[PDB]
Amino acid sequence: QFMQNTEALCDVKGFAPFSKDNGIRIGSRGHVFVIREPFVSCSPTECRTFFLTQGSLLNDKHSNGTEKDRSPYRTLMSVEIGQSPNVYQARFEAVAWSATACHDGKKWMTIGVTGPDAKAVAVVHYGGIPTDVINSWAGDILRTQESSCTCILGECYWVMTDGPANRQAQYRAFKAKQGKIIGQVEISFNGGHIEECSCYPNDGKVECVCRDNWTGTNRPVLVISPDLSYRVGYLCAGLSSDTPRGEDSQFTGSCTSPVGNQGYGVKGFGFRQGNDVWMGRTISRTSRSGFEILKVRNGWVQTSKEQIKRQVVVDNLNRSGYSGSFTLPVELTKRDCLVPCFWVEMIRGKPAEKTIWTSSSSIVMCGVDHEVADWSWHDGAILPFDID
Amino acid sequence: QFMQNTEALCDVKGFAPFSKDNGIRIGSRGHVFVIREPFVSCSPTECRTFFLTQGSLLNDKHSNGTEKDRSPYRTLMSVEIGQSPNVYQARFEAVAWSATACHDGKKWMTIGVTGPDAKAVAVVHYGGIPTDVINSWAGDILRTQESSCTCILGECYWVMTDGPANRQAQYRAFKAKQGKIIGQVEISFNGGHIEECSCYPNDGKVECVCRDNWTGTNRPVLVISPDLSYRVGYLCAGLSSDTPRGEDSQFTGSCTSPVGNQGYGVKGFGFRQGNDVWMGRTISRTSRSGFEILKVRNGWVQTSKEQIKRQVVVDNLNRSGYSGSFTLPVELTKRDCLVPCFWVEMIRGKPAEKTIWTSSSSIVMCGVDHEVADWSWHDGAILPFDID
Amino acid sequence: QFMQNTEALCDVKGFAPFSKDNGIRIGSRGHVFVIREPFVSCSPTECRTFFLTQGSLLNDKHSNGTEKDRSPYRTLMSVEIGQSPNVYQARFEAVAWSATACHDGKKWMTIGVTGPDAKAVAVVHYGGIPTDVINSWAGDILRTQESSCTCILGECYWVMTDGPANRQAQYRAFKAKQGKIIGQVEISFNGGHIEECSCYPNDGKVECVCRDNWTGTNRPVLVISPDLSYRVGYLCAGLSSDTPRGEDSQFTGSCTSPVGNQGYGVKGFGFRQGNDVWMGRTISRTSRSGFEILKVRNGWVQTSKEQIKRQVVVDNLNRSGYSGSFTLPVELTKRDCLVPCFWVEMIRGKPAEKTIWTSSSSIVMCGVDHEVADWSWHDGAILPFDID
Amino acid sequence: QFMQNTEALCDVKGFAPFSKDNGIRIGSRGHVFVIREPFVSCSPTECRTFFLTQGSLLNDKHSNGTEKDRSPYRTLMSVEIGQSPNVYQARFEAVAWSATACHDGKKWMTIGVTGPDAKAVAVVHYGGIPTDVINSWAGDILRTQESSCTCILGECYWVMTDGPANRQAQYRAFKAKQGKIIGQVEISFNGGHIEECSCYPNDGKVECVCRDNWTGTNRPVLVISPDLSYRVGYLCAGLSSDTPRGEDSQFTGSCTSPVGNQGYGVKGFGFRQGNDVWMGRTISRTSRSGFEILKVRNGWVQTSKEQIKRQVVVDNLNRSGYSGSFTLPVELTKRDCLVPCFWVEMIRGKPAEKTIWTSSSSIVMCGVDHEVADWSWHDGAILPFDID
Ligand SMILES: [Ca+2]
Ligand SMILES: [Ca+2]
Ligand SMILES: [Ca+2]
Ligand SMILES: [Ca+2]
Ligand code: NI
Ligand code: NI
Ligand code: NI
Ligand code: NI
Repeated sequence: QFMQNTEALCDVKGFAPFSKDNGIRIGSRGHVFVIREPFVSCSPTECRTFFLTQGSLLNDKHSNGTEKDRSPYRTLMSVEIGQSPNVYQARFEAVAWSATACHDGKKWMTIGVTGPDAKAVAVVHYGGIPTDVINSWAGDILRTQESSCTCILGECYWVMTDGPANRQAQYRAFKAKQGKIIGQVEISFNGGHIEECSCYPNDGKVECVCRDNWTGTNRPVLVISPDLSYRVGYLCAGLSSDTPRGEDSQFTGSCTSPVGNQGYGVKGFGFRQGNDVWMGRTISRTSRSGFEILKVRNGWVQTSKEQIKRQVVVDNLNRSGYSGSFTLPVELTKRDCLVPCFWVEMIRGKPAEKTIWTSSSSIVMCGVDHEVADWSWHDGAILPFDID
Repeated sequence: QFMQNTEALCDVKGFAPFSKDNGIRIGSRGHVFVIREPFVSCSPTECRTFFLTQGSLLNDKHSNGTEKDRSPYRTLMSVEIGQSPNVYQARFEAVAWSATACHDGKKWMTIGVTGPDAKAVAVVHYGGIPTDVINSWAGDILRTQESSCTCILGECYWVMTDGPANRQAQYRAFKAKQGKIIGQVEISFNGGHIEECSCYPNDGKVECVCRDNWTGTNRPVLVISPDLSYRVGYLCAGLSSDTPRGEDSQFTGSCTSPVGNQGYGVKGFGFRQGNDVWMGRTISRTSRSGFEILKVRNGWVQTSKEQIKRQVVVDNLNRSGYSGSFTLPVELTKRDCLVPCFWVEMIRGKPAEKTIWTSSSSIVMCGVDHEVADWSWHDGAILPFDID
Repeated sequence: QFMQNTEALCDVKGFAPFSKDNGIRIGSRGHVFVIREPFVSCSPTECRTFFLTQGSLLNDKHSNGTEKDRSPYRTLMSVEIGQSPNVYQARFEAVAWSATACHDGKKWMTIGVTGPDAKAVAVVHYGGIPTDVINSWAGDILRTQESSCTCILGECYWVMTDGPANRQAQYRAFKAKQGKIIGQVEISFNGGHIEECSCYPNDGKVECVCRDNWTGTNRPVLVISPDLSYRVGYLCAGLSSDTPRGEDSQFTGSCTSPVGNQGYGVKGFGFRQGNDVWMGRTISRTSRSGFEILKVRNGWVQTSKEQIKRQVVVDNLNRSGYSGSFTLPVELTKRDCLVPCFWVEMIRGKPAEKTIWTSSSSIVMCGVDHEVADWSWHDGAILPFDID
Repeated sequence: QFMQNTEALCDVKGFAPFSKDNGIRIGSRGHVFVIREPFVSCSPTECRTFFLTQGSLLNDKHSNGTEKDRSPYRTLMSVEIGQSPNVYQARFEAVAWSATACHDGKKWMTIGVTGPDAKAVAVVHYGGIPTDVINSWAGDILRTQESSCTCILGECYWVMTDGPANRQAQYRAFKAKQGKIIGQVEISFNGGHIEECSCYPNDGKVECVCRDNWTGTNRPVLVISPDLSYRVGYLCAGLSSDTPRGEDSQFTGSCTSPVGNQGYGVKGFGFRQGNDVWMGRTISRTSRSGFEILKVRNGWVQTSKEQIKRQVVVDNLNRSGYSGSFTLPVELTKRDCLVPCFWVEMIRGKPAEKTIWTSSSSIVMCGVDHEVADWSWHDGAILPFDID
């Protein structure tokens, strides 16, 4: 049966550690893919970690990072949550240098974007075979979320961008049923920039907190209804959660406009909690180091600076990276609401560290009814490796 | 339940990337079989990649290519599509230096040919056990498709050759139900040569596009009805798709006779599209380099040179190899027609490259309702390897 | 359906070898986690071995034992009983430096304790996702059994400790249904110390034989009824089974008080047999070497020294370690009673041996209706290893 | 449902290659157990290869053959037929230095014998847990078939020996239902010797062809009825099939007595075919080299030398070893009879070859309705290995 996913998101007081894969530590000797962009998504029976590989293993010469990011070797694969991204437990999903995946209650849908920058092809897989495609509509690196898509009542939703990485681009949201695209909508967002959306279901809609790589240090927010009407703006909260960003003191929030006048960014996430918001961010304002999650009172609807909870997940002495959202389905939790979870990618290697390679491992946290103590579930690998 | 596979083949405007296994890159450090002849076939639940191994792994001394091609160590194994042919995910299928496999809706049927050249034995497996055999009828390397066989209404069909590789041989098509051979027919084809047929279901018949290793640079075409009546000829199109071949300018097609007066060949494929045809070929006319797929208007029925679509899958600077056909079953696609897919083997190693070994990896494409941009999903391995 | 587990424990005359994983021997070349605290628990279909890893493999530099025992890399994983704790067969369970696990007839429940010593968080997983949490209530290394928990009539029971390792601490027993905590009770035990309980179902109650790390060389015994009323004392038998302990000659048992005036201890177990008891212990009184199991007449209820059976499982020349209890469910044995089983951890490496690492392998024995000869199923690995 | 296995064995004209695992070749680089005594047995869904390991891998120092054959590290494990005995695909079965296994239609039964030579314990597992035991009854290396046991109508049968390896011993046949021993019988066989029986179902009885290690160069034959009445004698045929043996010219058969006055032997097999017999033997009379299978007219009932078929499976230039029998169940073949299959172990290493280790790989053949050409599916590994 299809997952309804029409329930409200649970209001949570903290996040409990779900999984830690230790992939880089293991890959010092084991056979582990060099990966990037490792997200989690769940079916009615299990949660899986998805990741992009280059067909190269840690401590092998092919892990040499002299390739294009968007190479023809790049594929999407998956394992059970908490398993390292190792060769012998991996499930193939799609050829892809950009991806999203989600389960509709019956089967996995996966979208893998590959091909040339001027004319990329996004292939939709459903149940482990190709079922449809979207070609680039604007001829400039068609790309998508790098996290879980969202399925509601048997229809799956995701967001894609086509255009410049550093100025105005174009943004579309898509809807599919059983791997067949059955609707889309252009997102009108002049002056704004959307990349790498982290989405989740809440009250029968798809809520997304994305990345502005143009001028914004605050995050875009996009809310999509099943008929593909939408609301688009910025996360109202008077604290910024992109990286790089300015000091909190110097920041005034906006519900409507990018604030901060800085380029670049990092994939991140936020969860609406009635009118409040949980927002993730790196502890460092300038680098992808540390990770904390903050609850801001009325932060979804006002430019509030009223922080009511804070939890540290990775200390500021250790590397973080992308982060993203997903939910636990009711068929697993038996709850009356959808439980919010997030993952944090912890990047290791070049250029910040003296290795020839770059990969990442992950920590995954889920929302609970209790406050949880600060700690640091950092990567733990000792670099350099033998191949270096 | 048995797969009907009685539907027409879908008419497609292009092919989307399905899978890429990166097996050779992975096998630089991981434990991956040295393989040859890697085809894909699908059941109602999944597609699998089949391959021939020697019981030797990449970067080990046993990968030393000093063996007979048709050795007693050669076996047929399989993995899920997109998985590298690695030891720890592999399913054993048959002892075999020539093979074919296909699913009838209920179980996998596999045919593995092994034994001496003068008296080979082809063992039919059904459901993972031996169920029947065919001994050599002409005493000269009994051999078969090296790609998916075809099942229609619970009966499975395949083509075998027994005789010379470079002049007139003998050709038979077989029919089995539940692993028991229940019919066969001699294919009368004087002046013609059939090897390594790539077959697929279309409108309740088995259509095959094969390899002429005697004098033809055009491909034989064989159409088999369930009562084992047949039509045999050559692919009518006024472009040749074997390798080696002549220039397109110098070529005039024939529906009935080999054209080009050249020996040797490569396994390839074609799909009928009403009266049109999709045909694969290496980009190089002389070597197994590059891969393109061409749609020719009326090319199934006339000696047409009217090319209406072209798609590049592997650039001419990279190695290709065998290629073959399969279809996606209706129980997976939910379509009203059978979706055409193909795989391309990309060979690496000796003698063309300075290694002691030879193996291959694969790219798999499936037909879609959209044109897809040219690109190159080439192998990507950096040779030589450590063992070299 | 839920496991009833309301039957009496079987009365057994000896123990038969169930499994031996040879994990350390295998890990000389294979890819095997460095582990600690490897317990067994069974579902209606299978028994599994659970273990704590650091994300490091044998013969790799990360196995270097310079880490905190309670590190952020420590996780709980599992394999089928008798499989080595290898990377490619492992199932992720929880982030954890202390753990317990058990099956309720429908799904696995796992408890993983992680976080800082002053404020640890115990996460309850049910069916492979987080469902609840218990934070430290006394701010001093919240910790639990390191063996199977016990499920009766769909409700699962376990014991935790929070407080000092060498003097009076606090002890609580918990009850959960479907991963939700629905009851708890403070265990009043002044002058006593409880760690690392080995529990099993017997006649509809949870019987536990634990470790006193404060002053006792005899083992605490805790009996929990489903309404969380309890009885707590010490194992009556006039033989002591902790390590370190004194000579049997110098020992007089007590049902109520710690005896022996020695600190430290080892996780161990005992099984009630009507009024008799099977008790495990190291053969050495001073070190974790050898393992024997003794049946004492009336030893559950009197300070008896009447030994009626003895079986040696690991000779005194070889290293042992922790040991723990579990039962075989009726849905597997088809018996009218619950069959008692135990595992013995065999520790290898530093500091007792000259290596940089420490890990363990296991032997598992189950109760049978026959006496079984003494032998030694010791670890068997030859140290040092290459990394040393 | 239980397998009936009450049908007659099929009369077959030859044997077709089923599987070849190439385990030693693979283990040059992959992670493969050093094994001995690799037999095959089948359930209603699949055939599996069972094998004894020492917890040591090929090309590792623990493969050093300085251990006792009957060591405490020795365990029984299994993989799908045709898979190498590799770590990451292996299923644990039992602690064992002697073993047998078979499926009753519902679950696997396994018997593993371990413990000391004077007092060994044979543990019966059913459905992956221990269910019963047999202790040594004669105090001298209790041991069993090292091949498939036989299940008929839900009851499983096997043969064990306890006593001297080179003179009169004692022999018992056992019967179990659902892992519980429910009957046994002493086999009266004065002047005869029974080891390592190869058994199969035929017409509702268990037929066994065994090894005489005392004075016989002909093989014992034991036929067991479900009520544990039995007939015991020697294989009547006027050709001998043990190794070592004398020349065929010098041999006269006997239905009742050992012939040949030679010690030692090898595990082998034979199949009754009405009144005829298929018998396996090494081609060499003095060493375990080559393997052939002979059909002798009236060879089950008379001292016939009328050879009517011969098939070579391993040439005389290559090493063979143990061989054993099993059948394919009707639920797999859909036949009206039980199909006979056999496996041949091919031993490599010390002392015959200059390595520190000894292991084996296998070829498996099944009976078919056609004659099959001679060939040699020998091991293929190139010795010595790196560790040597
Ligand atoms: Ca930004
Ligand atoms: Ca040709
Ligand atoms: Ca103590
Ligand atoms: Ca003999
Ligand atoms: Ni799972
Ligand atoms: Ni699948
Ligand atoms: Ni199992
Ligand atoms: Ni199978």
